[PDB]
Amino acid sequence: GFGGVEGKDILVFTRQFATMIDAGLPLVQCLDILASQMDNPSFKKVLFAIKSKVEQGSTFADALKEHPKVFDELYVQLCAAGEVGGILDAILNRLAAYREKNEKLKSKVKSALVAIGVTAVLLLKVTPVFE
Amino acid sequence: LDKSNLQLDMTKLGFDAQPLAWFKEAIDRPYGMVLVTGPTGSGKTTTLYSALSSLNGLDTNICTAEDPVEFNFAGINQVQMHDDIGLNFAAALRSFLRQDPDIIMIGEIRDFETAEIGVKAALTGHLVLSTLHTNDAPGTVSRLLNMGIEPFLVTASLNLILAQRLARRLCPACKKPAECRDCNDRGYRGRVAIYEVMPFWDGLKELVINGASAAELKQEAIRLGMSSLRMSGLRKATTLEEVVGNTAP
Amino acid sequence: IKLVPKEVAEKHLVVPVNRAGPSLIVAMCDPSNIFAVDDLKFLTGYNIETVVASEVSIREAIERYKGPSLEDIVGDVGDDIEVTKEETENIDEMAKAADDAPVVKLVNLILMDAISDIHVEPYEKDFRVRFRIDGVMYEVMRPPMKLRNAITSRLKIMASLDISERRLPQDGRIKIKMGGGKEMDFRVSVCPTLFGEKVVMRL
Amino acid sequence: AKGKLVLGLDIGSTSIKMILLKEQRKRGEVIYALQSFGMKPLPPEAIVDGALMNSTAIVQAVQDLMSELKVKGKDVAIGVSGHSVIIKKIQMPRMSQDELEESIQWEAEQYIPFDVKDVNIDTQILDGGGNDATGQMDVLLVAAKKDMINDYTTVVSEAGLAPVVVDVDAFAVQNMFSVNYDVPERETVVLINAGASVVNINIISNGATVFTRDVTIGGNQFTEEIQKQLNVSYEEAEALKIGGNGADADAVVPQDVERVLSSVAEQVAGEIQRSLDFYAGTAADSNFSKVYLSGGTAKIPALFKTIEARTGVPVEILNPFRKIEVDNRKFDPAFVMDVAPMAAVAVGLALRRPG
Amino acid sequence: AKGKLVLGLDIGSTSIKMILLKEQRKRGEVIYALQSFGMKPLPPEAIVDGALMNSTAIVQAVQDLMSELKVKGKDVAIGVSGHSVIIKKIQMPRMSQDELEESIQWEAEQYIPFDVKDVNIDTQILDGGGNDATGQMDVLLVAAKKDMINDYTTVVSEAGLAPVVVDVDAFAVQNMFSVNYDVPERETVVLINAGASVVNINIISNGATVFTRDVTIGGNQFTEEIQKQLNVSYEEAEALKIGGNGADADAVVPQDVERVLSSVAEQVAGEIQRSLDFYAGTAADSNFSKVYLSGGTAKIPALFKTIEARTGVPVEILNPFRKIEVDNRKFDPAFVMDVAPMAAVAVGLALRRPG
Repeated sequence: GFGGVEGKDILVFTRQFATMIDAGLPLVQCLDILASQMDNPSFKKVLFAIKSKVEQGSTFADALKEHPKVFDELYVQLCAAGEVGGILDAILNRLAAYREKNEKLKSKVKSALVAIGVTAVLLLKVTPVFE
Repeated sequence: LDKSNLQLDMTKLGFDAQPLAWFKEAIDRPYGMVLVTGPTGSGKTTTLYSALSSLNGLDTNICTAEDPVEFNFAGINQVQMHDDIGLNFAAALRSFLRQDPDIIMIGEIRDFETAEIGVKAALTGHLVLSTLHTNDAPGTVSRLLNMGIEPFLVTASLNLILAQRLARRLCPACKKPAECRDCNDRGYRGRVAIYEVMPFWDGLKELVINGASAAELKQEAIRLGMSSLRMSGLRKATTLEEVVGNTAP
Repeated sequence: IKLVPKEVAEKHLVVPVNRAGPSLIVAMCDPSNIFAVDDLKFLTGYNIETVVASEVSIREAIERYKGPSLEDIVGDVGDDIEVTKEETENIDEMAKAADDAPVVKLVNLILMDAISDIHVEPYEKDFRVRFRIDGVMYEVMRPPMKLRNAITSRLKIMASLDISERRLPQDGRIKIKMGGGKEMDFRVSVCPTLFGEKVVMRL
Repeated sequence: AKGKLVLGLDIGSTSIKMILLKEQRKRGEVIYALQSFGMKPLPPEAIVDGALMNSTAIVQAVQDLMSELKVKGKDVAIGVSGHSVIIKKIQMPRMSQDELEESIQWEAEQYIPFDVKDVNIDTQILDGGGNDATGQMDVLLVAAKKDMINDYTTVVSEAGLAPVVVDVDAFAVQNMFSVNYDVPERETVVLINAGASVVNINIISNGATVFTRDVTIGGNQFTEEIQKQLNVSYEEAEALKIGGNGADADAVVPQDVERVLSSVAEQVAGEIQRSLDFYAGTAADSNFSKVYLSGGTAKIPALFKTIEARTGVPVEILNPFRKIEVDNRKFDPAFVMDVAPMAAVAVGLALRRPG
Repeated sequence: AKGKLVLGLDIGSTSIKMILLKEQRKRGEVIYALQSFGMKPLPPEAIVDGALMNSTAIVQAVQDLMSELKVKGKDVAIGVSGHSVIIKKIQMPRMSQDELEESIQWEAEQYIPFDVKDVNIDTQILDGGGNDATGQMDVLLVAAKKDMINDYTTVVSEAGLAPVVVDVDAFAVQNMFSVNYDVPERETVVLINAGASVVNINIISNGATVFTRDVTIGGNQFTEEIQKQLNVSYEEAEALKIGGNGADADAVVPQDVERVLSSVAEQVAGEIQRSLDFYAGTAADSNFSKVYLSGGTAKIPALFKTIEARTGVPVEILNPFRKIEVDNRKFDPAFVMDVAPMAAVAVGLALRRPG
């Protein structure tokens, strides 16, 4: 059993990859940079391992497959769809926008079915049940 | 441009005579360093790429630093290096000379902090080659000396300097090697000792030999080496891949 | 990797090992056998690029597809250079007893991956060298992009530095335990080296 | 019913060729004789990897063949691609036909890198009546994917043709020389068919095949080297090969071309030497005898002398059409000779069709 | 039943070779005689580390051997890889067969770095009838993994062959010279088989083996050094070895090659010297006598003179085929002599098969 990473931390890293890849850096050099700029070890550690698969010649989608607990099937398939169609840059931009919307939506239920769904049923009928 | 790189098949285009190209072929084999000078769009880069491409470079480690790709070479032992964000030309040359290049090609010297590394590479005894924007000898030398290489280091370690031109006669578009053997420096001087091997007469569109003798290009470690140069002198298919393929042999 | 039946690979001692530039890289022990080659051409429908390999190395790769290694890797007490090589080695042997319960002395590869001029210019380019007597010669050693990248980090790290897309060129020195040095130039990715990552070593 | 079918060169890759021989009457006598023949270069993309990728289009071509021919006949023998067939020897025990066919399938099973999913056919390298049950069985198996056969029957079905025999080229090319081979019954002969997709070697004692081997190298490789070294299109590099290499005025071009094709000449010579050495195992001590060439790739100028000196065997072009009567008023022997190598198979399964 | 089986060189690594001798009749007399032989380069990847990674393909090769041979026979003796077998001496006490086999297994148990998980066989270095129970037992054990044997029986089962003997090469190579060795009954002889995967030394008094030792070094190492020093493929480096090293025109190439192979020559000489010194323990005071060479790695030009001067022993090539009748009308003695070293084992377990 392994967990994913925080909504914040997926966000930062998907943004910064989308940014570097759309800059025309090589994918492996993009990977190196975000690992080397990371503050949490678990991120720098994974991203070295994702990069290690990319330097063996695997796609980014197949390299992220080593962390299925962090990048779900829907994420990889978006990457792999971008790689198959020659649009890796624009699907990473999409994924970065997705991850940003996901983190913002998380903070913002919780502040004051996942946790958001269970907490949102639970808040929507609490009062009317009291009543 | 239009490219895919011009070859020595360009004695078709009357630019350089076959004899001179053999002399350069020789020259490049024993690692005489050369700079191609010329005003803007006289053919510097093309000619350079032609001279490297025409040689068999399959047995030597060659080694190029450019601000962007322009150089195509049909050769295996070759490291191609391109300036990236925040790197000076000197970073790549400085770290490259570091390995073991038999031949170093600098796209064009424009920060002379790299120029300096280049002529340093010439004095260790590499075969260095590059391009420079200028139209004659005060043009270059001035241009080379103004970020701090001396003419003893450049002229003393630079072997040959070709000068390229565009000649127009109404609608012909002609690119010719207008002309230069750098002998060395002089103690107490004017410095740059230059022996002009070939000039180009535009009036007849001809390349003349102007006081060059066989005793000049002797510079050989010996008899057998010098003999090899002579044979290539007179003894030594348009595509680059095939041409390289046939200089290789 | 993909072949026809595993049985056919083992019988003919051949193994596909990649697909590049519309061609199937096929490692083959008997490249003079036109029957086997034409069988592979017909069964795959793919144009082949033949690479000769030692028979037992091909067989080994067929059966593996580097496992015993995939586990001995997760042993931090091995890579650690702070530990004397004399002892480190011992751990690798005893740890290898896990599979079959002996000590293997001298696993060539298991050691080869844990413990005058070399020119490594790009991806899928045969290495060149300068021999003490023969000078510039081509070599039977090539690495595709993944292997290149891995070498490249290996050499970089042993020399004490961290090459990356942020710092793509690297001019360090390896200290062989025998006090012997070597100058290493090195480049990751293709950002400065379009022909891919690359390294040179002046011993 | 007993029909005189027809013959196309369906796996020509460079060219779809077709031949009609039949019982020709002259002066109250009748013998097999050439009636027509036809040739059209194969449009690209119709065949990929030995399979018919564009059946309907190849149909259009074949029908062009038939109308060009001016032929009534709509039955055909044809051939599979050398790249589409596994040919190899097999040792078994002599028994009832059913037990041999099943046993044959069983032994082929491992030697076929596909499921069956395979069409299989054998013939015995020696006469079965000459040995008893349980002893001295030797069949050679021809094996093929359904998708290939089905592609071909597709093309044929649509040209309005009906197939009766789907033969293989390395042996169909021999039917023209089978009488002349049967003249020396103990001589070992090699037969090379250098095509555009493949080069076959079959080597025989008499007209008894001893073995066959198929080499990926062919004329396409020569054309492709010419194309590489002069960034030419395939067709123009092909013409440069043909007329470039053989004209009386070609004195300046065998340097430019030969230097282009020299690596292919070397690799072909090495692959043929290798095949010959891999055969040569019971007659330790002996040498070769004589050999013939077929296929248009053979027609490379001087290639016959090169193969002769390099393989240690006299390699000669041969005229297939000597096996059939040829009316000089409808065909002149000179050209007929000129396209004999391309057409060897094209009249091959053609004598198969009035068999 | 009493069959005359066949003989392949299954662990040739460089080459699968096969031999058929049998009772040949001439003028009402019958003796063992060569009937056929066959050789095909081992398809690579077929053998790795002395195991058949791949029964099925090797099968295809073996069947090529049999049809090339033109042989009826489907029974075979073969051999395991020198890298796949542990051969070593063992001292015990003479008793009942069962007690010896179990005792033998028990003593081998420590000397085998695998579980058993091992196929074991012994033979006695001296005649058991010459000693009483409890005294003077000496067997030598041959030991092997099941996975190897099972790989080999796989290959054999599929070629349609039936094995009766799985022998070992260091002793199978001797059966050709056993009579000639039995001529001097007190002479100490060495026999080197320099193969492509391994070099064996067995040293004897008469045709009584005294010991065997297997060295990882072989002809593969020479080829690999050539390949290293001229970044060549394995096959071309092999050809450069063969014809490069022995042609009359090779005057310029023994510098380029010999400088490449010199480290291997040194290391081979040192490993052979080492093995000989590790034997030489009871005859403190003595010298050697005479020795023979087998295996294609022996055929390195001048290697025999080098080993002769370097080891202090007359090392000579030998013709195995002298042990069998050879019809001059079917084989010429010159070549037969030429491939004698490669084929020594190939006719070795071959005299084992009409035993």
